[PDB]
Amino acid sequence: ANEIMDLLRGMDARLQHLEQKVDKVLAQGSMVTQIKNELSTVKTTLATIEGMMATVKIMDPGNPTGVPV
Amino acid sequence: ISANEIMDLLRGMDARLQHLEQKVDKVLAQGSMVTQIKNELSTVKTTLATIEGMMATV
Amino acid sequence: ANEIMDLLRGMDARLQHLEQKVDKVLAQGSMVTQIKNELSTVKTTLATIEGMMATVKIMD
Amino acid sequence: SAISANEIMDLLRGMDARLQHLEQKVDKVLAQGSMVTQIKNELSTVKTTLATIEGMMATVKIMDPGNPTGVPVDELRRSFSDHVTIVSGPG
Repeated sequence: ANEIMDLLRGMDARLQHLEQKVDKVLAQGSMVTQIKNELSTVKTTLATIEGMMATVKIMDPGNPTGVPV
Repeated sequence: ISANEIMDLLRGMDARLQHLEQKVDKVLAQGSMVTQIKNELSTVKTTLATIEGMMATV
Repeated sequence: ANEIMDLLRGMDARLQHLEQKVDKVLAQGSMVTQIKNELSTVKTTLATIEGMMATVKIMD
Repeated sequence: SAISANEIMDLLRGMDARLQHLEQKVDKVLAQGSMVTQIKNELSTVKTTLATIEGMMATVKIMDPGNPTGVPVDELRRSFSDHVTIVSGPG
């Protein structure tokens, strides 16, 4: 009779910390979002470096400049 | 009498499971975000690999 | 009563569905491993780049 | 009530097992956020060093030696004679 109710509260309790463990992982996305925001700046600085290298490469006078189309 | 309290606790169980469902769906969404960051960072890596070469010739 | 236990047969069926779905959520392990590998690679390759940058020669 | 008894048996023991797998799953995924914040720090270091190399690259010297010794043009032609299609900037 009452034993089943006892184990029932036991289940409620178990699930209650299921929430906690999950609450933690949901809160783990904080970096994921920031790292995306800052990776945007990493991307633009990378692109600038790549463009500078392309420009210096084509600045050599041995091989003349050929524009696509 | 007890069956009424049991009804309430089991209904609360259902609600708790719905909460877990939503939270873990948000976890799947975070996973979609991390996969986007995956492909984009791979593109960044490939670009950096492409530039290391000119480093010497120039 | 009986109605409640039928509601729990439905609800824990939803529970088996929940665990089935989070089985897919488990997949990001090797995923984060891969992303760690790529960025570490990025770090190593930019190491070479900064290494060759500091030099006495002037670019021609 | 015995029928209800084994019905309970099935409904409870089962969900208990499922929750056991569930707690094993979260136990396995708890390290993902930690390794993520590591990747965060290293990524910040990468951003810092990429920024400083951009800083050094903002100031570079490009020098053309020319023909100082006056060596003949005959061997001096070390250049490709054809237009080469290399994409620069946009493309």
